[PDB]
Amino acid sequence: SHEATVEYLADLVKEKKHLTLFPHMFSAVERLLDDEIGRVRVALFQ
Amino acid sequence: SHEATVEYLADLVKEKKHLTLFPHMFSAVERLLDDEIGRVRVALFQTEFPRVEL
Repeated sequence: SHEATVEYLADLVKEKKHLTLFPHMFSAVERLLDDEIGRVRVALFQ
Repeated sequence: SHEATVEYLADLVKEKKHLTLFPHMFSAVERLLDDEIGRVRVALFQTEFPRVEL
């Protein structure tokens, strides 16, 4: 999986923002993104 | 990690197709989606063929 860095986190959060403009049109993608954001946040501080 | 089934794989593939409407706009997501598709294909394959590991 991708290296954890604040830059990556920022991309993930920005891409997540954009998709919320289309309610539940990319439901699977949203779960993946949320999972990966959570994973990267934890990695950043450990 | 989501359960591996045919319907899920199907949803993944449809979502990937939709994302092509947005070239170069969601590339972090493209990598994640391709990873999850691969993982799911492998999971369905390992379930048909339990004695094969990849």
